[PDB]
Amino acid sequence: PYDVFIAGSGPIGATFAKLCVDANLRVCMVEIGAADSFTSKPMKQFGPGQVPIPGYHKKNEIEYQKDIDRFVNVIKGALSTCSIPTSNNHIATLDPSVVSNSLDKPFISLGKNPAQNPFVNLGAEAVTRGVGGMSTHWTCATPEFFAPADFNAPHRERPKLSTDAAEDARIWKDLYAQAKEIIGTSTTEFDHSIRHNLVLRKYNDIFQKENVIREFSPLPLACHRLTDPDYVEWHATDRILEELFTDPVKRGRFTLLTNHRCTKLVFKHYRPGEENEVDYALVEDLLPSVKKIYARSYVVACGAVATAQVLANSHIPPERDATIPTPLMPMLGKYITEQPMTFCQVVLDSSLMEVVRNPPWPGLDWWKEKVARHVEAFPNDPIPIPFRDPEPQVTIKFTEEHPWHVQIHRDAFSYGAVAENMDTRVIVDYRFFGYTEPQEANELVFQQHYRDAYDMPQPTFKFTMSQDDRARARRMMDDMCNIALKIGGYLPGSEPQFMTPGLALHLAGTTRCGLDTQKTVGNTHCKVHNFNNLYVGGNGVIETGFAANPTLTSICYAIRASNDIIAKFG
Amino acid sequence: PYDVFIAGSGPIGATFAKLCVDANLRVCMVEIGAADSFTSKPMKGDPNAPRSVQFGPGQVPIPGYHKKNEIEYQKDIDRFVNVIKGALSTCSIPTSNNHIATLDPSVVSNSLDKPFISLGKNPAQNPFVNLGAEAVTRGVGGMSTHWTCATPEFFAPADFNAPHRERPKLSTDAAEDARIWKDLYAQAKEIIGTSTTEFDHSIRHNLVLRKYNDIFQKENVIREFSPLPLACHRLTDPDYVEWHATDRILEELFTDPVKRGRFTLLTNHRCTKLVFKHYRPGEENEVDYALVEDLLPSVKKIYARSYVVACGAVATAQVLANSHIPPERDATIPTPLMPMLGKYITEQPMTFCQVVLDSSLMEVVRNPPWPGLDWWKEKVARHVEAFPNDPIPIPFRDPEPQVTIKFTEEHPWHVQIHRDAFSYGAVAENMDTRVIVDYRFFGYTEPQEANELVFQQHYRDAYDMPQPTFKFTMSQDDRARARRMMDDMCNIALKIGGYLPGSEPQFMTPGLALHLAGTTRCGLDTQKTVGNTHCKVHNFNNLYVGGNGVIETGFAANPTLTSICYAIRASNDIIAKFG
Amino acid sequence: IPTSNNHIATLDPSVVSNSLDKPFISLGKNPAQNPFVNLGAEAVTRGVGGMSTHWTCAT
Amino acid sequence: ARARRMMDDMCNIALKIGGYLPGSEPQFMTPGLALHLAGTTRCGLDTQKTVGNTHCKVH
Ligand SMILES: *Cc1cc2c(cc1C)Nc1c([nH]c(=O)[nH]c1=O)N2C[C@H](O)[C@H](O)[C@H](O)COP(=O)(O)OP(=O)(O)OC[C@H]1O[C@@H](n2cnc3c(N)ncnc32)[C@H](O)[C@@H]1O
Ligand SMILES: *Cc1cc2c(cc1C)Nc1c([nH]c(=O)[nH]c1=O)N2C[C@H](O)[C@H](O)[C@H](O)COP(=O)(O)OP(=O)(O)OC[C@H]1O[C@@H](n2cnc3c(N)ncnc32)[C@H](O)[C@@H]1O
Ligand SMILES: *Cc1cc2c(cc1C)Nc1c([nH]c(=O)[nH]c1=O)N2C[C@H](O)[C@H](O)[C@H](O)COP(=O)(O)OP(=O)(O)OC[C@H]1O[C@@H](n2cnc3c(N)ncnc32)[C@H](O)[C@@H]1O
Ligand SMILES: OC[C@H]1O[C@@H](O)[C@H](O)[C@@H](F)[C@@H]1O
Ligand SMILES: OC[C@H]1O[C@@H](O)[C@H](O)[C@@H](F)[C@@H]1O
Ligand SMILES: OC[C@H]1O[C@@H](O)[C@H](O)[C@@H](F)[C@@H]1O
Ligand SMILES: [Mn+2]
Ligand SMILES: [Mn+2]
Ligand SMILES: [Mn+2]
Ligand SMILES: [Mn+2]
Repeated sequence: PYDVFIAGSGPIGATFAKLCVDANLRVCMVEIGAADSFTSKPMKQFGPGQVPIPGYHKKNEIEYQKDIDRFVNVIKGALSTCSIPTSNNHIATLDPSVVSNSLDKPFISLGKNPAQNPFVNLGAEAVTRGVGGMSTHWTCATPEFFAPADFNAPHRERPKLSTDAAEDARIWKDLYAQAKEIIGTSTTEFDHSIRHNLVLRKYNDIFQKENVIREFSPLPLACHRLTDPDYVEWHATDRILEELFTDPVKRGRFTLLTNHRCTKLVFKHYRPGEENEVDYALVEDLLPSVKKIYARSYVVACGAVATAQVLANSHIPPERDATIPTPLMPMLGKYITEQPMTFCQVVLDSSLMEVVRNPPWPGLDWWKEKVARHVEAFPNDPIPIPFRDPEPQVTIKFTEEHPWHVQIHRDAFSYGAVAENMDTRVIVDYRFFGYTEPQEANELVFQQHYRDAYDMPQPTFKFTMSQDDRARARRMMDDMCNIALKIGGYLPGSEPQFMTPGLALHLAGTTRCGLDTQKTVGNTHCKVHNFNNLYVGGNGVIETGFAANPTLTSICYAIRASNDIIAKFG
Repeated sequence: PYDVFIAGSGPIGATFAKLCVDANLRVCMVEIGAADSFTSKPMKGDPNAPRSVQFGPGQVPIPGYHKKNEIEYQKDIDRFVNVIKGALSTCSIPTSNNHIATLDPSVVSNSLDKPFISLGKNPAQNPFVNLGAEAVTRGVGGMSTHWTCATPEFFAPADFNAPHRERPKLSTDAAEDARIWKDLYAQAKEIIGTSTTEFDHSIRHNLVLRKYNDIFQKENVIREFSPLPLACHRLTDPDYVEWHATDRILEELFTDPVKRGRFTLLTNHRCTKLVFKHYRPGEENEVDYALVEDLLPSVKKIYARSYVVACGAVATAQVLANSHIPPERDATIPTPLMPMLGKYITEQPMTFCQVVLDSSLMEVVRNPPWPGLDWWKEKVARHVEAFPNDPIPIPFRDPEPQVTIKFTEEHPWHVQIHRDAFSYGAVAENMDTRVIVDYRFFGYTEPQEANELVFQQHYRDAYDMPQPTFKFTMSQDDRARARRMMDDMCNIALKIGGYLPGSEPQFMTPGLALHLAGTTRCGLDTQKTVGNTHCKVHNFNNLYVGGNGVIETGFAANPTLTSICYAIRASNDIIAKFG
Repeated sequence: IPTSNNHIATLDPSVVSNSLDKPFISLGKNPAQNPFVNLGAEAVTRGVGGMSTHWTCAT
Repeated sequence: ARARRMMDDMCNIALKIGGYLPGSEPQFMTPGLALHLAGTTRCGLDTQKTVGNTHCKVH
């Protein structure tokens, strides 16, 4: 038997694999999707003594470094919508002899969820299936979560790991330091971008003179600029898995089964509230069947929706709208949280081009030389910013006084048609993410009689944000308009707007882990209550309402859980 | 050093690689793009192989795999349109200076006399003579990693001196030409893995094929409907298909250690230009070396006994144009060493529509009239039992139709009646996908000298190669055929269904077929060709071309299979001369 | 209303078309108007009452 | 400069009582849409810079 079985090969599952292998444990990881993105590294380019490493970021391919607007297509092709409501719309202009729906015989459409109420849905919530999970397309933003000065403040982003405030703080500090190294967070990789510096420095100058000061800083990113500074390597699961492929000793302790579905775990017994154990994982090989995989410990790291889906499916030992009850894990799927998001784009003020030509800040000879050079080579370009200058990567850290997360940047995930007519150097994006309070009645439940395309129980969302959440969302939209208009004016088609619920993909709380046993699925080590050898990972473990991007904080938890596993099962 | 240098790793370059390595020659292939789509196969002779798991020890990754083979896309095929749009880089986009009236008046703006300057728009391009949807894919396997896999033969008329033919002449003797093509086509179908039977137990395919033959067998002009030949095979789990791509061609160059030893594939390596022994027109000449650039974080000379440019129809001409510069702002690169380079280009006008199947055909699905269709009745019975309330009795996941009408000179176009991963508008949110059927009719254009691809001296693409510009105007005869084709499509479509809102009969943008041909055209008439019928470039003993750019005729059918035939023919010349 | 000469890529190839050098002549467009210095939505109403037969009546 | 201030004021004021209706988010309209074109026959005290006097008699 393996020492550790892991379902899922995203960055969290990879963290478990890496840490467990480094501690001399034998690990078997199942991934339901395909290894579809690779780099290569030499053994301790895809020819001789080099080894192929999957879970590489798709954006690292030179074609997307050159024509970055093409990458929206990658992301749209990677995302599979979780819950799509049925509908029965009349199509008036059909040819009258063709197949048609009617009031009494609607179409029955493969893939839709008849149980979903569209008014309580997270309609843009989605999943990516493949080695690396969502990390093969993500934006790589890795902020820390906010912790208030007072450990008993009414709200915090950063969960509590201890009732002892000073220990909690020291533990998080080092965890965040470790998770930064695992994923390779940096704040300096745009420090020689004109656009980045223009936006950062102008905003700080403006907000120093405003009646309420706001601090702008570089968005921390999991990436590194390459020796040819036109290119950036964005980090993904390949960085975490690397030595499991390139070190022959580690490679010998790691098995990765791709196109394998973890269908469910089978338990010693099905009695709620008594000590229990996983007996085996039931796994199906999806290519052209069923395997029991035995290990001493089991980790479900399938992302926020699918981790709960696996655990719900496991309640079934081996009215049409009935859901699977989950009394062995009563808090499964409860208290779920997602982030409201507002968006707009602006075109920079024409007066800022004078700033580009004559910047007032010291230490900027590098910028002066890039502008002078471009100006001399393209005297008729109305924009003096060099052609390939990187986009801005600016944030304002969450505070309780302005309790949302701000990104002022350019993202590969566009939301409508490129502006054919505007030059891309002068466009800036704003995404502002809010938080939702965890509430028991906000839920992810799984259908007994409808299944997804991979024959797993269909997820259904029952999400309604609170009055306080709505009041903050109004303030956030007001903040975005005010901030955006300081440096530019709205680009047509990207005026200030809310996006579809779920579109942030930051769903959390579906397998919530914390100190309060009766309201969580697992403890602070992510061990599921009453199971001696079952652990969860991913954003689903995060029990607080937060606004910042969660993956770094999720990796902290993966570290913790791996060390518990090592402690117990090494 | 190397016996053969190959620029390009699409299915044509791969064909040269496979055949040459099979003949014990040492091959170096450069590919400007990345290996980005893989499968894994056991490595022959590796102690791990018998028990191995995909992408484990001792399997080897094989690039150029079809992206549509991921189960994600076999289950959600409408998502694949995004893969296709992600893979296509448009060749020539005209500049424009449109006024945006609703900009905030404080922001950066274009003006009449100070337009924005965009990298990679082409100021030299006249939009009215463009192939504005012509595009390329840079990656291992080229476009074969997303293609639709249709592999028909080209039409050869009964009379060898008929005015028009799809299939080019390889000999002046009619009988030798026919024998040559018969052997090449057999070999090309085995290389790519063509089959006509992979949809034979789809209700939708069978419905569409049988109905149309029943209708047109009765009409006073008979039209014959047949399965579209497809480079694919259905898997032992019939819910999946393995679509074929360059991985099938290269497989043994990665799984066989003896072959792997003779093959080197350098990815993110641009062939910038070939450098010639000399630069005098009309004189015997040869390639000295290939100038290659590693584009990853440099400039290297690669020597071989023979050189193959298989970079697709546009890029092959681009590499050869740029090789004219040894080591008025709208001036193009003259190409006097290869005077027919980029002349006589052809492309396929295309009409498109979709229909919804007639309600009356659902009764045919429940009670097919044709004898011996027990398999169909069984599938339908299973579905109606599981989903008695479903108005559509076709089973979920029944495969799409895959039907064609072979080109004939009486109706001189290529028909596909199918469902294609390349959707052109928004998916139909309200209509069930089981009852939708697509129609793509492709015409041909006559080769004319004045139709050309040229390359800009002062403008470059994103990979620092000379910018392509098209000067393309179809002929009067090409236009009259296009109208007849549109008319035929409307007539044929409406026999089994009605147009789906949003996909009513329409022409598509010039270039969308991506069947550009004739840019390095090869044939018997030396004076009007870039290469001979072995695709050896005139006046160079050691330079060959491949791809759809070699095809010298006006054709309507999908060209890949015929391009493979030329690759075999050319490889054999290489092997006989240099191996 | 400024003149324009935009290419329509998807016309049926047998139909009447503009070209680079032979644009349509569209009566009532203004060849002298620079679009970037226009008041493009400026308009008149001809009829008894002029604009007062549709205006919002804010005074 | 005044138009940017005005856009900001509009966003601030609108959000005090409601939220933007999809499709009618804050935007500038095409110049001339107000139909409040003026000064084409300007009347005033300064004879050298007007068309008419303060009684609108043409000079
Ligand atoms: C798509 C996306 C995602 C993110 C960004 C932008 C875009 C468009 N931006 C972003 C994000 N997060 C950040 O913190 N900062 C950024 O700037 N994105 C989200 C981020 O990508 C996720 O938070 C992260 O991957 C979460 O990692 P994880 O917990 O490992 O989960 P994944 O979803 O990545 O991978 C899970 C994995 O398990 C597989 N699976 C699912 N079900 C099964 C079963 N039954 N058996 C076996 N395997 C299963 C999935 O296929 C998947 O690979
Ligand atoms: C995209 C597309 C393509 C086709 C269909 C559908 C779609 C959406 N469907 C289809 C086609 N063909 C048919 O016969 N039947 C169908 O059902 N499609 C076209 C087909 O895909 C092409 O005909 C075929 O690949 C051509 O093969 P090729 O001649 O080998 O050319 P490629 O373009 O595939 O690959 C060339 C290759 O060379 C590289 N390159 C370009 N420039 C350079 C330089 N300078 N140095 C090195 N390498 C270079 C490319 O990047 C590319 O990989
Ligand atoms: C169309 C409209 C206009 C107004 C608002 C809403 C809408 C959509 N709302 C509005 C406006 N004005 C306000 O102060 N507040 C409101 O809430 N609108 C504009 C207002 O409607 C005009 O300012 C007003 O009519 C102007 O009055 P006018 O100076 O009398 O000019 P008109 O354009 O109304 O009438 C001129 C008139 O003369 C005719 N004409 C033009 N050329 C000739 C020649 N050569 N020969 C003879 N007659 C001529 C016209 O045809 C017209 O009827
Ligand atoms: O929609 C794109 C956004 O998606 C979110 O998942 C990311 O965390 C942001 F960084 C990103 O801007
Ligand atoms: O545009 C998609 C079409 O493009 C062409 O490249 C293919 O040959 C067709 F089979 C396909 O239907
Ligand atoms: O566009 C309608 C607007 O146009 C103007 O002509 C009027 O003065 C405004 F009151 C009215 O709301
Ligand atoms: Mn929400
Ligand atoms: Mn710890
Ligand atoms: Mn611990
Ligand atoms: Mn054409």
